[PDB]
Amino acid sequence: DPQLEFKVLQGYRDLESEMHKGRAQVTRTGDIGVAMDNLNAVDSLFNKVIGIKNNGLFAHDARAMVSISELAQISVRNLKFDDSRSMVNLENIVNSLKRYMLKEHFKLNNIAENRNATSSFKATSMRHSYLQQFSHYNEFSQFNWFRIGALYNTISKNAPITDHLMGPLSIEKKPRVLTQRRRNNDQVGEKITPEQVKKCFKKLSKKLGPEGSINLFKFIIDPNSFSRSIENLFYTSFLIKEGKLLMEHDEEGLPTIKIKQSISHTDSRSKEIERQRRRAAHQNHIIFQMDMPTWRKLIKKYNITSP
Amino acid sequence: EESPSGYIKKVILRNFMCHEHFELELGSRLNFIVGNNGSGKSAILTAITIGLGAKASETNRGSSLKDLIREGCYSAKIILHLDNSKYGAYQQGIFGNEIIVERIIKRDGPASFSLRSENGKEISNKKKDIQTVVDYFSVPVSNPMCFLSQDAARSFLTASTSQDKYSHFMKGTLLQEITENLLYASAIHDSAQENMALHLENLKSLKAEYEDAKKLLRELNQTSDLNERKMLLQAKSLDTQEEIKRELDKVSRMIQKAEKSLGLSQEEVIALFEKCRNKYKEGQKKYMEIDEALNRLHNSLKARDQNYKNAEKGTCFDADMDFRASLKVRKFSGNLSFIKDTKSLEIYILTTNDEKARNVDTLSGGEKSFSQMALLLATWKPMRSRIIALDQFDVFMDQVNRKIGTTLIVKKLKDIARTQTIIITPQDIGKIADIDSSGVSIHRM
Amino acid sequence: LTEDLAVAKIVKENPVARKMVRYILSRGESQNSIITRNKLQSVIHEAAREENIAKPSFSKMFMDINAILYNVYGFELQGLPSKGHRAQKFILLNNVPHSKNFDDFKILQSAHTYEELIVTGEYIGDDIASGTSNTLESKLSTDRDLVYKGVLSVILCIVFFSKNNILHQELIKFLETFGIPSDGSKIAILNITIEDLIKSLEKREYIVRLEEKSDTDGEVISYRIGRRTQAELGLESLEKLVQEIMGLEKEQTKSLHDDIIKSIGDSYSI
Amino acid sequence: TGDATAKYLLQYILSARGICHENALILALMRLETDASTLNTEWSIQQWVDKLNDYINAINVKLNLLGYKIIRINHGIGRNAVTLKAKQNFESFELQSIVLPESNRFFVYVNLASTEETKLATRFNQNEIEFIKWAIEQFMISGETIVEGPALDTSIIVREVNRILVAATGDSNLAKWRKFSTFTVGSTNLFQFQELTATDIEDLLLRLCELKWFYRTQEGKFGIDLRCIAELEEYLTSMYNLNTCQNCHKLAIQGVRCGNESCREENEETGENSLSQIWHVDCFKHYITHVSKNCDRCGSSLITEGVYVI
Amino acid sequence: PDLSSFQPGSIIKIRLQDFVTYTLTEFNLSPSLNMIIGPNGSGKSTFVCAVCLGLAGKPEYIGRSKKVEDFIKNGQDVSKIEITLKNSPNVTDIEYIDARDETIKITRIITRSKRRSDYLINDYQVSESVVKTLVAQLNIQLDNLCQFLSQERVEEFARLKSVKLLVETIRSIDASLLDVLDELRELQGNEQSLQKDLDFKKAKIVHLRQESDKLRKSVESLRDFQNKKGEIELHQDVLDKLESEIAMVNHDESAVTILDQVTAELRELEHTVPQQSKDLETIKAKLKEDHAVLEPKLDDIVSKISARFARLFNNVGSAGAVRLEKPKDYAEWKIEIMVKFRDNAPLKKLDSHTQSGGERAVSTVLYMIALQEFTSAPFRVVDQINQGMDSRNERIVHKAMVENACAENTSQYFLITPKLLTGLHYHEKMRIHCVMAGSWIPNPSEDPKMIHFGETSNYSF
DNA sequence: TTTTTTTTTTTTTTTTTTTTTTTTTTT
DNA sequence: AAAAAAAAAAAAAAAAAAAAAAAAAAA
Ligand SMILES: Nc1ncnc2c1ncn2[C@@H]1O[C@H](COP(=O)(O)OP(=O)(O)OP(=O)(O)O)[C@@H](O)[C@H]1O
Repeated sequence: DPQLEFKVLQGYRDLESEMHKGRAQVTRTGDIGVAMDNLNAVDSLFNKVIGIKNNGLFAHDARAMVSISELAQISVRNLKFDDSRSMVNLENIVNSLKRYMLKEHFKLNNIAENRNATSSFKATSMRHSYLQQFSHYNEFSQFNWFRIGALYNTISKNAPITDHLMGPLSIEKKPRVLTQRRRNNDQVGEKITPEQVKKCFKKLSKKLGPEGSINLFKFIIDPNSFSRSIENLFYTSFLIKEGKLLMEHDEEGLPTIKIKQSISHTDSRSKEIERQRRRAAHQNHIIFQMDMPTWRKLIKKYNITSP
Repeated sequence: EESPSGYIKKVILRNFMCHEHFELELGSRLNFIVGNNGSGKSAILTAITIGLGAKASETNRGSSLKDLIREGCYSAKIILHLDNSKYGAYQQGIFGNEIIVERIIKRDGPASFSLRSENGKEISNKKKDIQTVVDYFSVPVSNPMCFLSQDAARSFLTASTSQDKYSHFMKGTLLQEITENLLYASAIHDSAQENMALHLENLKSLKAEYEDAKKLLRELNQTSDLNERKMLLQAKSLDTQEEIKRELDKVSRMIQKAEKSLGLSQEEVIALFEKCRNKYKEGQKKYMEIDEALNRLHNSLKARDQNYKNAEKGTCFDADMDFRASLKVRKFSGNLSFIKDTKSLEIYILTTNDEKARNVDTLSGGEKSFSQMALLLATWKPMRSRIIALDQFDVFMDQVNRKIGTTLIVKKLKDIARTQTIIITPQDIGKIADIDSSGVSIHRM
Repeated sequence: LTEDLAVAKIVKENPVARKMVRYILSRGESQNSIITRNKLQSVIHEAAREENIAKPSFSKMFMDINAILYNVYGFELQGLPSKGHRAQKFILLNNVPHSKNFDDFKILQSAHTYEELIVTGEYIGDDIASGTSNTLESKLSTDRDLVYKGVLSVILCIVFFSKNNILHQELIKFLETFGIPSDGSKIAILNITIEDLIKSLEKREYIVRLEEKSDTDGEVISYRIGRRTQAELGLESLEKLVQEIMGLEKEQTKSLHDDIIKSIGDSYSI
Repeated sequence: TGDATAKYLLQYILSARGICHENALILALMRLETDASTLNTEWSIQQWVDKLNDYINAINVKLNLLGYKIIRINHGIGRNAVTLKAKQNFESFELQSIVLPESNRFFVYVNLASTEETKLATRFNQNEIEFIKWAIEQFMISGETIVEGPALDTSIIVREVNRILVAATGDSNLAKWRKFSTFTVGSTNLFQFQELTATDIEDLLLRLCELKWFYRTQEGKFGIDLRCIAELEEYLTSMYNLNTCQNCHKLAIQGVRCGNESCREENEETGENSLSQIWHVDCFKHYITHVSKNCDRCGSSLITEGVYVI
Repeated sequence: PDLSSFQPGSIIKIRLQDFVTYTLTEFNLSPSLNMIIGPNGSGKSTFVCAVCLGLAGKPEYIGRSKKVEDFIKNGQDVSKIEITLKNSPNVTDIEYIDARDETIKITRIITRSKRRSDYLINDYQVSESVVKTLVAQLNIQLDNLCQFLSQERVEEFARLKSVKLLVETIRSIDASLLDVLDELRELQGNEQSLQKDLDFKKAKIVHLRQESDKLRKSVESLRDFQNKKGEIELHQDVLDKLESEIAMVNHDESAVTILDQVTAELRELEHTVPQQSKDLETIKAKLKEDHAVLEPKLDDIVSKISARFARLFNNVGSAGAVRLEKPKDYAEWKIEIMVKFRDNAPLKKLDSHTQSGGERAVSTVLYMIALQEFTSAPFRVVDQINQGMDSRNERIVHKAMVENACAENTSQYFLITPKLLTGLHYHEKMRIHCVMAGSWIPNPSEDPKMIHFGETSNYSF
C-alpha cells in the first residue's frame, strides 16, 4: 500500500520539522512532557503501517528515535535536589567568592565585619547566616579581582611563559600586496546484422533439414571473401556454445555439424541434469584454426565450390 | 503516469571536460546517451555526480575539482535542474516549482555552491543545502551501486574487499543508519540511566532529611502534655503541693539541647520540616515521571530492534531471490552469503558445466559482466533512489550478452517506475530493438 | 647524579627536540596553550629536515620533549582526551608538585597591589603621567591578563556548582551581582566587553556554548565546561580552591569530595 | 630538592615576565627551603646569596644547553635608590625581620639568537612592533642631543648624584650642573606616528609599560628598561652611536657623563658619533671616591663641569 | 618441425592438461599473428594464464586469481602445462640441456597442497630457480606492462606513474648505470647539506672565541679577587686600597659555567671537512662522467619512438608524440606519452584522470606496438583491446596490428577478442584461432585421435 | 563616516598514497 | 628452527571546506 507510506512519511517530516521548537522548549524549561507528546505521535506513525514494511520510513523513524532520546537526555540533566546542609550550593559559594574577593576591601575602607564522615545532617545558620550579608555589592571596582585571578594561577596548572623581544623584533616586513589582474574577467563561455546468430539457424532448419549434415567442406567456406568466410566460423562457435549443433568428428577427417534436434519434450526434470552432466563430460574443445593461404586449399577439397 | 518529482530535467554545462556550452534535457524514466566515450559521456555523469554534493576523488576522472576545468578557461559551472513540481516535493511554497542547483568551480579559491529558486532568486550559498535537498529526495550519489563509475566498474566487480561490497550495499539501502541510530539511542539511554542512578542517591539524601525532620517535629512537640496540655482546670488562675518541682534541670537541659541543635526555633523547626517534606514529595514526583518516561522509551526501543531484525532478514532475502531470478536467464545461478560476522557479499556463481560452488574471482567476462548486472539489479528495489545511471555495464562482454543485458534491464525498469534512468554505452541500439514502448529516448553526442 | 648528563645526552643525540622546545615554549606563552597535532607535525617536518638527522618516530621525540620540558624548568606537554601520544590536541601545563602552603608568597604579593592600584573607586593604571615602579617591586604578572583569571574563577566556579549547566541569561544575571556590566560598557580594568570576553574564552576552549535555533522564539545558550578547564585544573585541586574560598581549614572539609561530586557530576567527564 | 628548587626558581623568574630583583629571589629561596623543610640556623645572608648564585649557575647550565639564558645585570640608579623603591613596598606584607644587603642585580630571561622558531613569540601585530622599533630609534636619537638649562630636583638620578658628590667631597658649597640629555622621549612626539592612530599608541604604550620594559619616569616620560639587554646588546647603541660604561663596559643610558669640550668631539674622521665617557651611578661613585676627579678620555674635571643624563 | 621462420624465444604450439576449462587440448600456433577469438567464457582467454604459468611466472601477473593452485580444474588432482618454445643461439649455461636442440619444452606440474612444485625441461627434473633463470635468459619478461598484459590489467597501463614507465620501458635493453647514477646523486645531495652544517660549525667556532673573551674577563675578575685575598690584613693606606678593590670587581661574573665551558668541542668539528669536500668533488666528477654518455643515445631512441608513434597515431585523427624529461637531478627522469585527439585542444599528458576508456586503450596499444624493434621480445600478448572502443577505434587498432604483423620481420602478437567486427582487413601470414564449446564435442580425454582435427593446416596427416 | 558586502587568507578536518611491523608460511 | 618474501598494520601526506579578518563601496 503506497498511500499509507506517503502520508506517514509526510507525518514523519512534520514531526521532524517541529522537533527544533521542541528541543528549544525543553532546553529552556526542563519539562519531560515534550519528550512524550511527540513519543505518542511517533509510536502512532510507526504502528500505522502494517502492509508493506518499506525501508526509509524506518530510517526517518531512527532519526526521530535518536532525537527523542536526545530530548530525554536534555531533560534528565536538568534535575536539581538542593540540601540545607551541603555547604557547596550555588548561593552559598557565590557568597563566598564575594567574601574572599573583598577581605582587603574591608580592611581598606575599615568597614569591619563581625560574627553573625559527618554524614551531612544539618548546618545552615553558620554558612548561610553570616555568609549572606555580602550580597548587595554590585560595582566592579570594589572587589580585588587581583586575588581571585592569582588564586587560579598558583592553584591550577597554568603555563607561565613570558614574552621575548630578541626574536619578534627582527621579523621581515610585508610589502607583498598581491598582483592586480592575476586572471580576471574570463566570462567567455560561448552561448551557442551485428548479432545475427539466428540467421544461420533459420537457414539450417529451413534449407538443410532437421537432421541434415554438412561440414567445414560446405559451410564456413566462401569463394570470394575471407571476412564472410570467418564470420560464419564465429557464428558457428556461438551456436555450438548455445548447445544447438552436434559436432562430433567421424574418422573420415571432415567435421560433422548436424542440427541437434532433441525430439520435442519440454519436460526438463532429468533433461536439465542430462545436459549439465553431458557438458560435465567436458568438451575439450576442437581448436578450429583457419589460415589465409589454406582458405583456398580447402575450398571443397580440390578448389571447387562456386568460384 | 504519476512520477514522484525529483527527476533531473536539464543539465546545463559551462566549460566542463570537453564541452564549452551545451545543454541537453533528460527524459521521463529511461534515457540513452551514446556516441563515443569521453566525447560527452562520462563528463555528463561526472557533472551529475559532483553537482549533487560529491568530491572528485571518488570519481576516478580527475583527482581535483580544479583539474576538471576546460583547459582554456578559469571558471567552470554546471546547472542542474531538479524537478520540484509533484508529490513529495521539497517546500513548494519557497523554492518555486523547479529547483535549480549549480556549482561554480574556479582554478583558485573556494568552489561556489549555490541554491537558486525557480525565477532566479538566490536562496542559500551553502554546501549543507545541496546535501539536504537531495537527502530529502533520497538520492545516494556517492556509492557505486546507485551511480556506477565507468572506470570503477571493472574493479568493483572483483578487486573490492570482501567488506567493500557488504558495507556499500548496507549503507546504500538505508539499512545501516537504523543500526547506528538505534545503538546510539541505546547509549543515550544508558548514560541517562546512570544519571538517574546518581540522582537516586540525592533523592535518598532528601528522604533522610524528610524523615529526620519528622523526627525533629516529634522530639520538639513531645513536651506538650508536660507543661502545656495541663490548661484544663487552671482557668481560675489564668499550699500543700509537696512534690511540685522535681526535674526542672533535666527538662531545662533537654529544651536547651533541643532548641540549640543548629539555631532554629519551634515554629522554625516545623517550618524546615514542612520545607524538606515538600522538597521530598516533589522530587519523588519528578523522579518517578522521568523513570516512567525512560521505561516507555526503552520498551519502544526494543520494539524497534525486533522490527529491525525482521526488516534486515527480509531485505537480504529479497536481494538474494531477485539476484537468482535474474541469473537464471543464462542458465546458471548462485547465492549471496551476507555473513554478518565477517561482513561480506560473496557472489557464488556457477556455469552450465560445474559442480561445487565456484569463487567470485574465478569466473570472468561472461561470468563477470553478467554478475555485475545481476548483483546491481538486486539493489534497486531496496534502495529507492528517484534516479539511476548506468555507464558501460558491458565492460568486456560480447554481442550475445549485450542483448541479454539490455532486454533484461529494460524489463527490470518496468516493475519499478519511480526511478529515471540514463545508460552510457557506445554501441548502436537506437532503432535496433523494439524499444518503441515510450519512456526511452536517444541522445548521441 | 643521572639527571644532568642524562638531559645533556638527550639534547645531544636529538637536535630536533632542542629546536622544538623553543617553539612550543613560544606558541603558548600565556595565550591558548593547545597545539593541534596537525601543526605539531607540520613544524616537526621542517625542524628535522634542516637538522642533519632523520626524524624519529613521533612516539620517540614525544618522550624526548616531555623529558626536556620536565628537566630544565618543570613543564609538561600532554595530550588532552579528545572525544598518551595519540591525543589529537596537546596542551602545556605545569607539573611540579604545587606548594600552596608556601605559595602564600605568590598570592599575597599579587594581592597587595589592590591597596595601591584602585583608590576612590577608579583604576589609576591608564593614567599616563604616573610613576610606574613595577620592575623594582617585581609585580608578579600583567594586569590586563590577571583580571582574565579574575573573571575566569567567577565563571568556572559558577559552572562547577550548577551541575555543569547554566544558561546565558542566568549567568549574566548572576554576574551582575559582582559589578561586571553587561549592556555593552567595557569592564573597567581589562577594557573589554563581557560578550567578547566570553567569545575569546570560547576560542581558548575554556567553556563551550551550545547553539540552538527557533525562528519564532529565539535562541538560548548554555555554558558547560570545555576541555582545557578539565585538564588544567582537576578535582584534587578544585578541592583546594573551594577549600580556600570558604576559608575553612582542614577539619571541616572532609565531605568536600562527595559534596562537590553529587553537585558537579557531568563536568569532569568526556 | 635539587630538582624541586631548580624547578621552582625558574618558574618564579619567567612568571614575572622576566626581570626580577635579587632580594625577591633570595626570599623565594627561604620560601622553598621551608616548603621542603630543609631548615637552617648556621647561615647568614652571605651563604644564602651564594646558594642562590649556585642554583642560578646550575639552571643556567641547563638553559644554555637548551638555548636560553639567565643574565645577571645591574640597574644603574644605585643601591640606596633601588633598595628604597623595593623595600619601601615591603612594609605592609613584609620575613621575620631579616637583614638584606642593599643589592641591585637583576636576573633576566632572554633568548640568545633570533632563530626562526622563536620568531613569533609576541602578542603584537606587525604595525605594533614596527612602532616599537620606531619608538626606540626616537629614544636613542633624543638621547644623543644635549641641551642647556636648569635640571630638575625631582628625579632620583639628580638627588643621588648630588648626595654622593657631597658625601665624597665633604664640602657642600657646590652648584648645579647646567645641562641635561634625555634618552626618554616625551609622549607627544611618539604620538605623531603616521600609519597608526593616537588611541592605538595610547593603549599600546600602556601594554608595553605592563610588559616590564618601558618604565615611565615620575614626570610622565618613558625610556627603555631591562629588556634592552634582549635587544642588540651593544649595537643597539652603537647603531645610533652610543658608547658603553667605563668601570664595567656594560651598557648605560642613565647616570653621569662629562660632555665638556675635552672628552667631546665624536669621531668625525669616520663620522660615527662616538660621544663622551658615561658612568653608572655606582660606577661614578667608585670612580670619584677611589680613583680621581677627572674624565679619562681627555683629562677633564667633572665634579664642576659635568652633565646630567636622564 | 617446420621452424622455417620462427624467431628465437617464440612459442610454437600449446597443449594443456587439467586447466580451468582445458582438461586436454592442444593449440597449434603460427610464427606471425595468432588472432585468438571465440564466444564469451569459451575458455579461449585462458591460454594467456597458461603461458604466464608455464614460463615459471607468478600468479599476480594475470589478475585472474590470487592463489597459485586456483587454476587446477576443481575435480582434478594435478595440472600439467606443456608448452614448446624455439631454442636460442645466445642462451647457454643451462643444466640437463645442450646447445644443439632447436626446440625446448618447459612444463610445470602444479599439485594440490604444493603450489611450488617441480618443473620439466625436456623431460628432466629441474628445480624452480634454475628454470626461472633460464626463462629470464630467454630474453622474455612478463612484468613489462608494455609486452605482457592480461585481461584484468589492460588499462592498468595508464595507472603507471611516469618514473616507473621509464624504468620498465628502458629495461627493455639495459640501464643499471642510471640506478648507480641515482645513488651518486643522493650521495652528493647529503654531502651538500653536511657541508652547509659545517659552514654553520664555523659560526660555532666564532661564538667559542667570543666565549674565550668572556673567559679572559673571568680571569681578570679572579685577579681582582686574588688581590682581595692577598691583601686582607686589618692590623691607613692599606685600608684605602681595600675599598678601591671591592667595588671594582663586578659582583655578577658568571664565569663558573664559562671558564671550563669549552676547550675541545671545535677540533672535532674541524676534523672532517677537507677530504670530504674533495670527495664531493670526485662524486660530481663521476656523476658528470656517467651523465655525459647517457643523454645522446637515450634521446635518439626516443626520437625514433616519436617518429614511429606519430606515423601510427595520425590514423586516430590528431597528432601526438612521446617526449622525454630529464628535469630533476636524475631521480625523477620520466616519460610522458603526449596525445591530441582533435586539433583545437592542446597537447596533453597520459594518465587515468585525463582520457576515457577508448583513448587510453588506443594509447596502450599504439605505445607497445611501436616499441617493437627497440626491444628484444619474440611474443607479445595484447589482451582484448575493445574496452570502450567503437567501430572506428577498433578497425584501426586492428588494422594497425595486421599491417605491422604482415609487412615483414614480425614478432608473435597474441591477440584475444570476444567481440568481432565485420569487414576487417586480413592478410596472408595470420592464423585465425577459435575455441569451440558445447557438450556435442567428442571429448578427447581418453582418445587423443580428435584432439585437433579441424585445423586447416594439416589437411592430410 | 559608518555599515555591509565582498574577498582573501587562515585554520581545521577528511582522503588518497605510503610506510611500518608483528606475524607466519617455509626452506 | 634459521632465512624469506608475505600479510597486515600503523602512521604520515595532501585536499577541501569553513571561518575570521580586512578591504572597499554605498548610503
Ligand atoms: N578455477 C576454475 N576451475 C574450473 N573452471 C574455471 C575456473 N575458473 C574459471 N573457470 C571457467 O573457465 C572459463 C575461463 O574462460 P576465460 O577465462 O577465457 O573467460 P573470459 O576471459 O571471460 O573469455 P573472453 O575473455 O574470451 O570473453 C570460464 O568460463 C569459467 O567458467
